[PDB]
Amino acid sequence: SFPKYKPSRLATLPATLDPAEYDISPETRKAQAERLAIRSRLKREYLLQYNDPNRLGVIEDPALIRWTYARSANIYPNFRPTPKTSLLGALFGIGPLFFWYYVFKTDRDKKEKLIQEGKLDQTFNISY
Amino acid sequence: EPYPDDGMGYGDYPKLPDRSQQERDPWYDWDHPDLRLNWGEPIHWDLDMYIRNRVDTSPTPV
Amino acid sequence: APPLTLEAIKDRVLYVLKLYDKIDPEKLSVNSHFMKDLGLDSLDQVEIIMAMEDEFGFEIPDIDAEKLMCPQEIVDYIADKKDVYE
Amino acid sequence: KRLFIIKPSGFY
Amino acid sequence: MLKIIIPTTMLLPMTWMSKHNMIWINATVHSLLISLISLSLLNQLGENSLNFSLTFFSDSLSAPLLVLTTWLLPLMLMASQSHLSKETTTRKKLYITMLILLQLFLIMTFTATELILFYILFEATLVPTLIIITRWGNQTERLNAGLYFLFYTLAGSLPLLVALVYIQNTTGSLNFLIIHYWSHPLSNSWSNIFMWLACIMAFMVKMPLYGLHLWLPKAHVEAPIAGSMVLAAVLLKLGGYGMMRITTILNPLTNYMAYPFLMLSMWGMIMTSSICLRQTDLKSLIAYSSVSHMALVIVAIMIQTPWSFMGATALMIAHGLTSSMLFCLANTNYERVHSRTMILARGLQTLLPLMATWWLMASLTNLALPPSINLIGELFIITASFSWSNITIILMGMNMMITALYSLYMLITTQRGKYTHHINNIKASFTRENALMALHILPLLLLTLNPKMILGPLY
Amino acid sequence: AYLTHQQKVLRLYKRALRHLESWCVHRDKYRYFACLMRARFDEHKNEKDMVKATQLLRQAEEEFWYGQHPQPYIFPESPGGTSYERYECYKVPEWCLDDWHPSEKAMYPDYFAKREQWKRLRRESWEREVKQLQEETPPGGPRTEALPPARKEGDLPPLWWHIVTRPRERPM
Amino acid sequence: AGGGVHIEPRYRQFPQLTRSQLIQAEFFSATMWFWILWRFWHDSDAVLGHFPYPDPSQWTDEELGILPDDE
Amino acid sequence: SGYTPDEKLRLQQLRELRRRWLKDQELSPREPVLPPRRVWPMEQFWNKFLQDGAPWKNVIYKTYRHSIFAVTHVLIPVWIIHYYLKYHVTAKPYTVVERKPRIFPGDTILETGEVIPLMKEFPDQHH
Amino acid sequence: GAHLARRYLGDASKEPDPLRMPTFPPDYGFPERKEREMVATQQEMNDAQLMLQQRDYCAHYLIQLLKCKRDSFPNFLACKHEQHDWDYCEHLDYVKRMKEFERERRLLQRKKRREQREAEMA
Amino acid sequence: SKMELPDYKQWKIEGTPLETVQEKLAARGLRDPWGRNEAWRYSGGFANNVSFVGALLKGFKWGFAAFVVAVGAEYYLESQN
Amino acid sequence: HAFFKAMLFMCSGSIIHSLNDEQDIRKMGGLYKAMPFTTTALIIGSLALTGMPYLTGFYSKDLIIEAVNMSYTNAWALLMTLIATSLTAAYSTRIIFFAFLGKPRFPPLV
Amino acid sequence: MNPFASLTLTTLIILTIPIMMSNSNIYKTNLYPNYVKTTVSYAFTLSLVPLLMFMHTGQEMIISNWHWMTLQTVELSLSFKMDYFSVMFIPVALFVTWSIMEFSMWYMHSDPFINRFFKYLVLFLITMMILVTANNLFQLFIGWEGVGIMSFLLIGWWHGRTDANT
Repeated sequence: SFPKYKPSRLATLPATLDPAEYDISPETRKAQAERLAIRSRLKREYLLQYNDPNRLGVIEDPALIRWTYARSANIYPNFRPTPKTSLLGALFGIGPLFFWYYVFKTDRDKKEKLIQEGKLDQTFNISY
Repeated sequence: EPYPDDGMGYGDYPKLPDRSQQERDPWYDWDHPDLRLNWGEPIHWDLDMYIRNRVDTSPTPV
Repeated sequence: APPLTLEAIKDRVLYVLKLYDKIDPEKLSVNSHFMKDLGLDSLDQVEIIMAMEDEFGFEIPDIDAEKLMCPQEIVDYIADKKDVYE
Repeated sequence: KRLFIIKPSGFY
Repeated sequence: MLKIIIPTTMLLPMTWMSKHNMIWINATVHSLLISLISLSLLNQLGENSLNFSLTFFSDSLSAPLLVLTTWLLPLMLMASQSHLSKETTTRKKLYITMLILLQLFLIMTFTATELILFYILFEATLVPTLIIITRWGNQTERLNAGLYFLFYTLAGSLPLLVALVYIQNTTGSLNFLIIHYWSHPLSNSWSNIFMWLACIMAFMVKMPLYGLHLWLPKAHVEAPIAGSMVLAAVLLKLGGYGMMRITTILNPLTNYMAYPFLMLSMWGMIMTSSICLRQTDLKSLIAYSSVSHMALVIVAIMIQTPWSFMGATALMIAHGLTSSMLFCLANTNYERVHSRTMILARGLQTLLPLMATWWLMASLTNLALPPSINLIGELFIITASFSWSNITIILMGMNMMITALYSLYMLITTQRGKYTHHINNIKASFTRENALMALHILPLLLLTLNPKMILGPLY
Repeated sequence: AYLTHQQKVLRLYKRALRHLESWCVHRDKYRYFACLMRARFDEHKNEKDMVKATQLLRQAEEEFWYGQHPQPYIFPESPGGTSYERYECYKVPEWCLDDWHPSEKAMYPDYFAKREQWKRLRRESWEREVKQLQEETPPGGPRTEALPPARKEGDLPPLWWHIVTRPRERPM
Repeated sequence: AGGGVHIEPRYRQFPQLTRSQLIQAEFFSATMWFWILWRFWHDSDAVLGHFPYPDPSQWTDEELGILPDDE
Repeated sequence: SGYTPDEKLRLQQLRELRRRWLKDQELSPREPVLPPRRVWPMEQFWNKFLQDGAPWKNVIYKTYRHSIFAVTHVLIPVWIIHYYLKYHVTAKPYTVVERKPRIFPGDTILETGEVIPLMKEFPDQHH
Repeated sequence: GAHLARRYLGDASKEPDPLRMPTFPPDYGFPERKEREMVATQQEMNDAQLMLQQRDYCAHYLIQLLKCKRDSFPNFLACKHEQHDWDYCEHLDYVKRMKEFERERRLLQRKKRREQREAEMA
Repeated sequence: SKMELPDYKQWKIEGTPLETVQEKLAARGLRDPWGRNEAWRYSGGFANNVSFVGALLKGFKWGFAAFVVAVGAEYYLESQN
Repeated sequence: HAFFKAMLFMCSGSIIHSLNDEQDIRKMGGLYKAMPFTTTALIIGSLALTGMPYLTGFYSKDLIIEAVNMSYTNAWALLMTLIATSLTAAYSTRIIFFAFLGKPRFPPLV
Repeated sequence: MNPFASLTLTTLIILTIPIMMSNSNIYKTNLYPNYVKTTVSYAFTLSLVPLLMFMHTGQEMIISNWHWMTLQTVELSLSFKMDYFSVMFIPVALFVTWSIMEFSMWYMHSDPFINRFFKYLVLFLITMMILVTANNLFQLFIGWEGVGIMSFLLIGWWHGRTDANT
């Protein structure tokens, strides 16, 4: 053969390289037909409102409203404090804060020690 | 297929394949041709990150 | 840039076809079916579509190209895509 | 040949 | 200050006694006239403050804020009269009354010579604001937004009240001038640490500090357009102004008490700028961007340098104008498509060209493009922070990068691309909306010619 | 719903030929190697059972992915081309003409008379085509995104307005 | 077509040319070559260098200060 | 295998409708109808003089255009800028500070009148 | 050049160090060593406003060239003898630097030689 | 105008690299049926192009002639001196 | 660099406009004679870019290479800039060879 | 005083005049691209005199015309550095953009917003001149960022195209 292509999360498997495209069962055919039927029903519903001469405004889209609701208002009703959520919350909320506090405190203590012994030159630092 | 119930607040929102919009068919007649989206069809949770102005997951030659 | 007429599209479509060795120029017609009248197969039709794409400088999608079984359907497709009404 | 160009209202 | 306060008070009888159809005309005309009068407060002195009476005074910190408030009132009136066209005469007059009450309270808040009077006037602003949000907001979420805003503010403010009366009992005065001239160093003890926290936390939650900010998205999103305008433009600035006033009694305790707040704001500006990159609600994205600029103001006030205070003053003014402009621009699209979802109405530049130009100007000002006063404030704060510690340049540079990214992302998604096919109700921009954007943007750019008018009393 | 085996073989033929053309560039070299490629496709043209034909297709697709041109030639106005979707900023929808000020329209009386004629056409034909869609769509809804022609004299193909009145490819 | 049809498009043939374009292209290519030739004639030093590169190995130890190994 | 009869019929019907729509996009000779406008005396002299557009008239039209452009875009701005610099900007110290001219041996100074001494004799390297 | 190969893939102690040379006294094996002469005075270089790196031992030719360039304007073609005089002086200076490098190398090799012979007997 | 296309009867692969390709293919049994589609690319004013060095040397002969005239003229000017 | 780079981009734009917004060099070819002035301009611009003596690029780029060869420099940077100096001639060759030399590869409607 | 300062400034000011005129009446007509190209050519011709004065005697100067603000001990003013780099780069850039505008009058002839395209070109030119002549870091930053935003607006010139905006 030839050197294999390895899919990744950011460079995925192309359809023509996917083994499932070559072993197709009759139930896979029925699934594809049902998907086409759902898509055609949605398309017909959209095109009926779209081509209506006596419609003015925006064709409200339930999928869009569901998407915007799930991303904003459904999250806390379905959040649970678990080891994963609590570990992640502690790490990402509190971790950077104390990391940056340590960095800045170390830097400023070094600066202040230099200032006390006059080892930091500020010959033309009159604007602060 | 929903996201796993791990306390992250996904609820029953379907977990669709993590495929960018650039991977959609450009020769199809989308209701939204630029976003390559059809009206009423389920929107991926990560739509605003996988738009063609943004992160691309497209298969590569290498 | 010059515009595109229906007659120009038909002329160039027939032109490309008359330079295909598998087609008889004295038997080629705008209504000649590539499979039935001319005896070709769909690989020849694929090549005919690519010849049209190179001739007019644009791409015909495979979902639409596989239905252009006749020169007249080809000129109709190009006219629809290029917004020529004549 | 001149065609009608569709543009939004520029009046306002 | 009575030549400013009394005309504003006279807006109420005039509003209630005018014809049903002269309401907006009368209120707009005479609020613009009051804003003209407020400009004379910008004649300030190099050393002293403008000490009119025993109860009101003005300096270079509060004069630009007063001008901003008096200017915001008429723009509010132009923004409101569209969505309140179907309302009753009495209810329109009540909405105008709420706006006038808010302006009057803000005017007296920024000039109060005494700390407790400032406290009462700054607390009084809650009532008309809460009324506006909960009565004239559009969604069922306005009620929870009102509760969040009210109780966050009050949980901040009550310990401040206790601290203020304790300070008056121990020092003898809450007068700003006396407080400055009789300043005592603050020792290092738990008593003084908690006095510092009480004096600071109300202004912290008002700005808001990252971590104490969850009321702001709710309140600025659920509020009607004028409410969002004031909440973003003048009400956030109450925390910064009060913090600048009260930090004169907190030294040298501020040297180390500010570390948690400096860390919180320096990282939370990054956090909230990143949140803007993923916000699916346009008004929510605009609300979330206020948190980052206010975090910069927090850092500037907490490091206590002349350059930091100058930058914080300029940044407060510029953010007020820009955030109100952005809210108005989002509201114009909301009034057409009746939704705040950002990817609902795309490719708007080929339908509303001059509105797209207004959007580009607003995005550019939110970008802090030089020489805008947004950039002046941000750059002054960045330089002061760099002096405070060089490592601050990493975080602030990251923040300005992310700010550019989300500002231009909002511009691109709303204005550019292909228009939405099924949205056939994008009517041409009214003269009123274009005038609203122009009156937002023109004074912002004119300030670049005289930047010292917004650089505060440390200029 | 799905692509047949013949369709997939044809798509691969076209794609492989185009990438061969991108590699060869010169027309004589492309002609030579294109006839060689067509010979490759003609070798198994009549294969008895589809299992090994599909295996041949799988091997051909793996080979194509290995040997594809990293940047094939793309027609400029086709997706991924340098002129792709360059003209969307000029494609104003036709409903914007209603919001024109009456003084803008008066400059185009004949055009807006023709537009009123088209609008009257659309308004009149709409009900009898929703009807035809109902009378033609089987219970359970449509199964394919196809649409019918008009079947009787005087009627217009259903849902024709936005196809017929779509913006031109070079509008402005 | 429209207005400005000075160069009529051709199908499958070499395009129509004007005298001015050919004459200008010829003149300017000739100008570049003349400039190169003339400058090379007058400024060979800019290509070949002006002064000889010395050879360090040819320098006498007395001209260089290297005494014999017994000093 | 090609279009079905239904697909072919619908396509030809949509084709007829689309071709009628595209023919309808053509403008009429009267179209667009322009509203009345006024002509200024400066351009009123040109519809009576440049109405012929002769080669000697083209030269004078370009001369008028270029002279008006030159004065309004070069002469007036340079007047304002020179006035600004000569009487306001340079009325304050160090506003326009010019790098002093290089001075070489031999040179005569304009202001004082002194002659810069010539360099000492070159050690006379010979090429 | 060959010096790079001689120093890197060889014995670098036989090759000059460009950062540290000269490491031998300039009067070693150089009796009546004559100090280089300056023509242009510091003031002349100052008011000619020569770039500091241009204020080398050939700077008088640079000053002559600058004066003649100013006095030939707009004839940017004239004043070509002066440029050659300056270029030849700079070339002579560069040969001096090459001579110093080669003296360094031939003294380092001889240093190694002398120490090696001394260590040969004991 | 009308843009009358040329007679297709003139396009022949004879004398072009397309004929070389056809000879190569016929030795293998294959045959190129689209050869006459490319024939215009090797005919008429396209049937002769320069090489790379020849392309670089455009105008060299006239530039050299002008250079010779200029050099002789400068020699005469020197003789005038 | 401003002169000949801007001029090279205009030559490219001339080709692109003449070829109906086609920008692939694989579809170019035979434009040496079909576009004589664009050809002369592009050839002169590429010669200036590649440092041809006494053209515009020769009075900066050649001196730059001379200075980098003569300086106390990073050896790897010197080698890389020399190799890139070879590669600029290489890509100028690519542009000329595919756009102008050879046979027409563009659509028949000239 | 010395014509060098007035001419160096006037070269910059003339660039901005077609921007102020971009709302008068010519910006609505088809004469705007030629108009802005003509002012660019005139600005190029004017900028040669400072170049010639520098060529003759090396005339260089810094001009601080307008005081903007003082920050305690830091005075921020509009200061232009008319040195060798400025007075040599300005004519070169003006010549190049003169050629580019004449080219665009043919290449972008069919663009329905060609007037706005030429206006954007002039705006970029103005910002680059600010960048190049700036004698302090704030003014240089103004030029830097104006150049950046002009590049943003001109790269995404065809804003209906996703790749251009990206």
